[PDB]
Amino acid sequence: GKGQIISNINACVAVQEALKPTLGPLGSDILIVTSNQKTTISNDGATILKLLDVVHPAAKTLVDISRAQDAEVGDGTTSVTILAGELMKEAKPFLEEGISSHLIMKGYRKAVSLAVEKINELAVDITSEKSSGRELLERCARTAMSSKLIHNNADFFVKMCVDAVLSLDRNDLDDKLIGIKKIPGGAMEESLFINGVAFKKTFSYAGFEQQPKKFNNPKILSLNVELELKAEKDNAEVRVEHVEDYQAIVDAEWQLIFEKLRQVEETGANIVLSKLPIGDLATQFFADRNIFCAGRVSADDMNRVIQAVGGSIQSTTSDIKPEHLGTCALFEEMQIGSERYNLFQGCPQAKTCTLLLRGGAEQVIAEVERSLHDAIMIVKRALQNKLIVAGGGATEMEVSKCLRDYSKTIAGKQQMIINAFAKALEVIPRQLCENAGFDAIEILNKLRLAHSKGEKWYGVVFETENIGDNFAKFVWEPALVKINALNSATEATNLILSVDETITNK
Amino acid sequence: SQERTTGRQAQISNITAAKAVADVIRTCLGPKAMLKMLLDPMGGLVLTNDGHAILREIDVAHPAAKSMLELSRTQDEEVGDGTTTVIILAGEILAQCAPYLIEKNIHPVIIIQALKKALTDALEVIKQVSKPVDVENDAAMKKLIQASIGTKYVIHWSEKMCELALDAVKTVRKDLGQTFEIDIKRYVRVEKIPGGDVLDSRVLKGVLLNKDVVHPKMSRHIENPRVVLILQIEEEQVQLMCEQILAVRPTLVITEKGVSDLAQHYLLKGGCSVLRRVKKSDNNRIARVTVGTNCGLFKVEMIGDEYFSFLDNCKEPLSGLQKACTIMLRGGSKDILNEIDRNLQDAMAVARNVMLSPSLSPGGGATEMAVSVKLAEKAKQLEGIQQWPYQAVADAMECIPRTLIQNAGGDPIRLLSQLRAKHAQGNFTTGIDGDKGKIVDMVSYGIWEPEVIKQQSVKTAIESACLLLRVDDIVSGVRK
Amino acid sequence: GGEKISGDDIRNQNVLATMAVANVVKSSLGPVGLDKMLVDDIGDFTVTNDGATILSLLDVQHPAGKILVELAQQQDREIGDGTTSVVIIASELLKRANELVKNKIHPTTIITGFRVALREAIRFINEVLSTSVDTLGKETLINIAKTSMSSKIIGADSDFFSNMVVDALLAVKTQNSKGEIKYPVKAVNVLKAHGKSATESLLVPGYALNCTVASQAMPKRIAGGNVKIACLDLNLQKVQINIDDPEQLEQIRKREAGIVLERVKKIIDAGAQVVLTTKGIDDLCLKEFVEAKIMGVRRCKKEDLRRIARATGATLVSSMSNLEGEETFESSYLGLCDEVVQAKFSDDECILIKGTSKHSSSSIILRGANDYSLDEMERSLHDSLSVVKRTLESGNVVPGGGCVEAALNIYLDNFATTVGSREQLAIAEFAAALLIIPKTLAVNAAKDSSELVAKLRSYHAASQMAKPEDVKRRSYRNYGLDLIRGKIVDEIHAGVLEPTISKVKSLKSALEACVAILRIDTMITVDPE
Amino acid sequence: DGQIIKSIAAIRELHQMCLTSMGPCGRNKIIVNHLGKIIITNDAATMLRELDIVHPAVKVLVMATEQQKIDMGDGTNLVMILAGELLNVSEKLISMGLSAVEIIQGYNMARKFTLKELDEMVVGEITDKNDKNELLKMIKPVISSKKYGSEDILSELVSEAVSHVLPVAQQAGEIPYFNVDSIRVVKIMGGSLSNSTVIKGMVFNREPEGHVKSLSEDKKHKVAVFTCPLDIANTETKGTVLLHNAQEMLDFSKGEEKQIDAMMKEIADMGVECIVAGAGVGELALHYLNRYGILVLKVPSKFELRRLCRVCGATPLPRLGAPTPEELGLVETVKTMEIGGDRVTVFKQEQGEISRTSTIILRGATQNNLDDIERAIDDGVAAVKGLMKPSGGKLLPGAGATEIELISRITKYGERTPGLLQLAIKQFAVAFEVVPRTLAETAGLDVNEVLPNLYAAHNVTEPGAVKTDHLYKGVDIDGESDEGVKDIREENIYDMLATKKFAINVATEAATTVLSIDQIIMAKK
Repeated sequence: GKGQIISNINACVAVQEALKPTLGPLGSDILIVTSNQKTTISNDGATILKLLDVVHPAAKTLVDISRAQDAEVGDGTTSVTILAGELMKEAKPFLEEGISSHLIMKGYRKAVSLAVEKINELAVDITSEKSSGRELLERCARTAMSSKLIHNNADFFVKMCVDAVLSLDRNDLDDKLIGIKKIPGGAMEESLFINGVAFKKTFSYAGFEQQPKKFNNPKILSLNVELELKAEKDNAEVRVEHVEDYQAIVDAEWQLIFEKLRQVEETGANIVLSKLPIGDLATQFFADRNIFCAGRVSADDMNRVIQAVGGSIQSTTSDIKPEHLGTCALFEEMQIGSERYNLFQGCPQAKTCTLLLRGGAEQVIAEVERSLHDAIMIVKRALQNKLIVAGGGATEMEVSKCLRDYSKTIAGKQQMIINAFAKALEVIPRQLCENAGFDAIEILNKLRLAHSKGEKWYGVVFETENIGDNFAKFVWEPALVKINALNSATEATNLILSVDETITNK
Repeated sequence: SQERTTGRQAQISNITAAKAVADVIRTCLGPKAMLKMLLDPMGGLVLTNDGHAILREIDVAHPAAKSMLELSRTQDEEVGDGTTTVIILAGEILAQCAPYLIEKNIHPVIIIQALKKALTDALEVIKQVSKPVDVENDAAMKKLIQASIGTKYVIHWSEKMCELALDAVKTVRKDLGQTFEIDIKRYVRVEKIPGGDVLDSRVLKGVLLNKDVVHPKMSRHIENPRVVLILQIEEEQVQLMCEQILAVRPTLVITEKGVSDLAQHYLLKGGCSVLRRVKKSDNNRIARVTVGTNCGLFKVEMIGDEYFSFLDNCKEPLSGLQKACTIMLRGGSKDILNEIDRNLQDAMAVARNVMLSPSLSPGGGATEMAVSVKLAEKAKQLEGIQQWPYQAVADAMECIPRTLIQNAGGDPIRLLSQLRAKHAQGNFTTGIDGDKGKIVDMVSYGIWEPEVIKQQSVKTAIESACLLLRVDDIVSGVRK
Repeated sequence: GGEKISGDDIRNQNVLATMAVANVVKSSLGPVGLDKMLVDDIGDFTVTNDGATILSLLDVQHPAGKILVELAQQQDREIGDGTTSVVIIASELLKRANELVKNKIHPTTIITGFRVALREAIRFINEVLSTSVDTLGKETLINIAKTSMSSKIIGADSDFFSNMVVDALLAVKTQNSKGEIKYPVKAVNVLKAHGKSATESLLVPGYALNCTVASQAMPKRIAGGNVKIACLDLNLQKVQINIDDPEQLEQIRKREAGIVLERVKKIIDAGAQVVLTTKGIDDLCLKEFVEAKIMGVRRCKKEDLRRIARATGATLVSSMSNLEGEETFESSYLGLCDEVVQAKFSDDECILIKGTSKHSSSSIILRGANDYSLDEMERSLHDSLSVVKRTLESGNVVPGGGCVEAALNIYLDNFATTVGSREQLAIAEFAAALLIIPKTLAVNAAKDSSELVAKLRSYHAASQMAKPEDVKRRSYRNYGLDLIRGKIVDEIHAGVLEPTISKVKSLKSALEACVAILRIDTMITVDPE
Repeated sequence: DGQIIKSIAAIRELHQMCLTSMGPCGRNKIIVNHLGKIIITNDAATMLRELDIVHPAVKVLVMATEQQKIDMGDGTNLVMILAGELLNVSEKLISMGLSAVEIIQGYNMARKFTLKELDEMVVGEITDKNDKNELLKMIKPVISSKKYGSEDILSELVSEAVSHVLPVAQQAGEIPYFNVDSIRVVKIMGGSLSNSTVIKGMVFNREPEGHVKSLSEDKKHKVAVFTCPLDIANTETKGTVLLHNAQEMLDFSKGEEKQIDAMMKEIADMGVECIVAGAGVGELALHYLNRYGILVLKVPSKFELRRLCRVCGATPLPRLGAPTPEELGLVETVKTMEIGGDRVTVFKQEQGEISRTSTIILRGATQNNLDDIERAIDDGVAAVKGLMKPSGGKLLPGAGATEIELISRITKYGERTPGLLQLAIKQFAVAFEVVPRTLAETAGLDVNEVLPNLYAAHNVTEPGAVKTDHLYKGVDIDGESDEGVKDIREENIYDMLATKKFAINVATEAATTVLSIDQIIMAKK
């Protein structure tokens, strides 16, 4: 009934206050302990909402939108839940008024429809600013380092990740091809540029020191065939009263595995790769011929051999031809924390560059993978369509006062809802000032007079504890961030007000 | 403690409070009405058709139904006449407000506005169907008492029973010369002594003193019994009272206690009959009439249980005011005497309302059908927001005769369809027959009631529904 | 005897529980509201719209809400009405005060922001204040009476009472406080009877005592002018003692009953025309009253005779006595009245005292359907006469029906920008909170709320929008409500006005009472041992 | 006793919830089953399918809505709403004791008169049923049967897909072919609602694990449907290996490897770049296809393959061999593309050859909102079935204004037929006022003022003239609804003749079914 709607709104109020430290670089971490004993600690409002566990069924609306905002932006997306949470909180007295929830939903429908028209007008083409191919993405990467826990170690990736994304082909962009491997332990400044496949460490028995770890120009060969003696052989009936014929059972496969390893070596491949684990019989054979072999190629490792390396997989040893073999300029195996990493280098045909993330904290190393992945999504949609808006949360304030201008054109009962949507939009910078310790009323009075005069883009930077322009500070944001944010948050608000009752069985 | 109801739960709980009771009293209407049985906390039972004691003994868990008993007491104190055909109207309203209340989301005050307008048009209908009759004829009131006594076999004794009360009716009256025939019949007390016959009751115009004289064989005649408003102690003190009254030379004696032997010497020398102690309330009866004078005759009678004394003024004035008297009721048996008291005691209010409004409204379900048609006629003329609620009020008066049809167990649709023509168009005397369950003339068959019966009921019934529409929240379980 | 609760729960659990109770009583606001049923657990209940009666019998387990209940006690002393309407203003004051304290600003800046706003709020009301003057006839006193008749079910019958209450208060008119018009409380006697209708009530410019004569044979009317009247408390009622001769104890009671018999005989020696006795009188002592043309009255209430000595000016005496030891009745205890006329209303006689000396008084005899009706009509006219009392005491009156709350919008909006700093946000919330009162009226009116609220803002904005010194009309001032057609109607044509005391010294006292709840930090509860 | 208490109290429990399930103002509800799966939909008929119901009388009315999905299924939630109002009118008769036989005869005599009045409500039959201009009047109000968030996008995609998903022919009579599967529902989270469009190709969710090289320019792909998995002929039972000499042991592995090589080479000889496989693919096949670069298809059981029967037009062949062109389909381009942010298999045909089927890509952020869009897609097929199956669907006043005029017609039918049922018909004649009562409750309007204004606007027929205004009159859903009664034809709000014809016919017997129950006999478990 009517009380069920208010109960669904009040259930999301505790989530809105909990997400205040999330959005913004000046926020704080939140500890989420899951059933895997791994505690999730992040300063970004996306990864937190991904693994966040809820209770009340109405909280699934914030869970469903959390998966949609991840595939669009990936960082600073808490404002989607902040807007949807505040509109429901502000509409609590409005539900008791004469305005039905439909006119409120129709008010948000007209509010987001008039907001897209404003965003299109506020969109500024960066090519008219005489920005070269470097300063365009470089200034966009520096401002993308916000919302992340560690700002100091993020400065080490500024001049690197830009060259790492540019290393990927700009005509065809793929997230799995640019995929980054995580290395536990080590300083954040210890990273490297890798052009090829990486392995966890290796699986070996007895002495591992008899195999050379560095080759000059090996031929990369990846195979899915397993090497083992009498593994999958089905039960058979063998009647032998003799000696050699009974001994030939094991000797047949021992001679066959010797022919398999010989035909593969005749192709000239110094690097042998297998999918399923293999025995130790090939050790002595590989140690004398100075040929390195590693098995258990993962799923992400196969995708890198396909595109970057450009090899082939042939199970039959007699069918392996040099056309199925790859190559490379240099093969270097680096060891970190008593763990060797097989790394392919010198691959001009490789269209991607793999990064090695070394960090001591388990909670940070999980965020850094998604931290660089967010910048990949930023450089993706921005390179195709170039649009720049001021970041830091001041983009909505330019629209906030502008929404009051459309309310003068309404002149009706729905104007109270439009004025509420414009007032409830100002909670985002107030929560950003709350994490910074700034006064709520003092800054908000300055935020209103900010866009009242100069209009355009005025950012009110929070780093210098003063008022200013984020555009002059080179603080940028992709324009598509707030486009998908306001469009998706409108459907989230329309779903909550449309449910008058919740039915639960069992 | 809370016990608070808000939203739709507040209206549903209050409507169903008196709704279940309204179906229980459907057997209390008409001369064919059943007899309800009650259960007290002591395990006993009381079998009667009077709804006053029915709602008092029955304990309803909802406090909303408790007002209906208080609303019933108001109609019993003001009228209290023929509750079989009257008091049932208290529960015929809320039951008909159920179909549209929450479903149309109409606020109760909007219904209150339609309730105030329904009372305005209802007052004009009550006096429209009423017709005047001779107010001085006592034969018209004889057949009126016989209509409400049809629940028993007393019709055979109705000749003496009707004249028993009607002799006291014309005896009192006269509280005013002009403006309205106000009276008070509470001064006349009906004593019920089991045994004997009803014909032993002596009633006439005057003041009946129920007591005995000095000796049963004393002279039974007094010329002008003028009324005036251990052994050693009784003979000296009482003599200082009765004999002291003789200074103005009355021939009638009134004392608080009996007469001793010494007082008999000086009391009997006056040449008349001496009357010993008189009942306490009998002094208040003669105090209204009258040192009183102009007393025509005295008489004393003898019968085993108690004795009688007759005192006839025969001229009140020389204006004046009402006279008071006494009535003794002698029944055939013990269980018969107590049950018939309901019809005879209510006979005082039967003729009391005749003096108030000599005009006569049609009975036997004819009044409720007349109001139901007039309310249905003014509904289409008014229209507005009152269209729906004011039309349901017309259906509320239509379900009252449906309850009378329930005693027969037939189809009310067949009867009510014919009553919308022969009654509304034909005449106001058309109604439903109680005995045969058919449509006959009410005046020709003998079913009629004074205007005060319908006037003081429907007007009170409409005003009684105000408390039902004003309910919002209920708070209990604290203190008072 | 218990634990303690601190943190944001005190700013929430105590406030939200108060809001839950406050939202209940909002259904009785305005004439379009409904009345609550109060059950006495004894089988009878009382349905009333009075806020002081409902909140008193309502069980409240939160001490924070008990302070708001005590507001009706102090409000009825200074004002005398508002429990059906005005008391609701103390509810929404905590509604918007909760959202402010849950983020940053400390309640001190919020309350001091209300203090500086309330200080100028009295002057803001004085700007829109319309004094009572230049009105034709009693239209002012009639409109104030009809406004007091609002929120009551008998408000439709007020076409009569409106003219009666005005003349009844002119009857009790006295002079006190060095030449000031005063209307003493309780001087108007309200009587109840079953019969007739509401419009059939009688206007009595004097005191009326409801009672009957001692003996039913006594004279029912005393003619003549300048009839004296007196009130007597005399009681007529029936150690080691060695009993030897019964005549000894008989002689004692003979002297006791003999002196009491003389106590009535000493009354006619002073020429008492009318005798009022607190206790009963035997029929023997009533003979002296008939020959002397005295009307005896027995079984009187102490509070009934106390109001007679105040209104008429007679001196109350306990029994027969004087400066000496002799028991007698002095003539100094006799009062004076214009005439004694016995009015019989529903078998109930009434003693009419006209031309009082000490204090001028009046009486109102109400005749109605039944008990629960008349029982509601008692509180209906109890708070109604106090509204006009403050009207003629102070000629300042303010418009009703949400006009004050709609006008203070721009007053507080421009004042919030003047002070600025951190108090601008608190002042804006205090203005938006007062707009909830007309929104509650629309809930019970079954109409659109914001449709009228947008009209309350637009039509009342033309006052400050256009320059008032340049006239130009466009502003009818009040507007503010209509309870039937759902349209914008001026209060002058509607005839609904209320004294300024209904706002000043009402919300001013309520705001100072509500800010004490925001001051509460922790809570300590000690259970009885 | 069962009808007075058990029947009325159990049905009115869910009847109050169905008041928000009908009209353009229809509201969604959250229903969690015993398994824990949350369900959000605005259709009460969809609710009753997944809802667990105990009392049998409500379960009987659930089957009435299931039959509506076979025929109409558009705005059929009135079956639960109208029956609830018919029981409310009957509840007054139950307390009076009126015979249930006269009640059954009341609906039977009214049903014969109702079906005759529906034939007088038809105006402007649309015989084209092809172009979007004529179908705009039919499709647009059907969009209002569901969420009103965007009425421009949903109405345009259905009107545009006509020439795409539906069979296109010059003149198609004799029940032209139509299928519920003619439109595939693809739910992909992310993207704006405006990004949804109609694609002539087909999209499947899977990631090729191989070396796949997409051929775009040249096109000309050969595809075939394979019943059995790709491998040498396998024994359905479990055999036993027989090993004796070294020839059987060494050539055991070489036997299965060389035969599948020649078996898969015959497929490559036909220039087959893609296949359709209902079963899995062995590991030996994918290893040899690395050299040829031939696709495999991991799609689930044939319920998905039924869509590919029209697309490719290939007959499933269990044996591999060299499939003849009869079993060889045609697809223009096969490439893995990113639509809503994920990489899936996408068949993109600029100008393709496809038989009587196509797909519609759905772009939205909320997956729960996509569930209601799937129900809205079924309304598009229901609109096609409503046009195709009967000789025509004509036009009917929409927005629930159909039965408003029918009340005045049926009220006269009771007066024109005097008798004992004259009062029974009038009670059932005004029982249709629940339709404007139901919609105005969710429209934010007060039925006290609005409902008599609807009767005052329609009157009897019109003032003196030759014309019909009442056919163009209906209740207004808009912020301007407080002004008065808005028209329909201006906004082209219409209904279908078969919508109210099949609904009232089923609701006639459904109302008498519950009233025919004397007592409900139950049992444990």
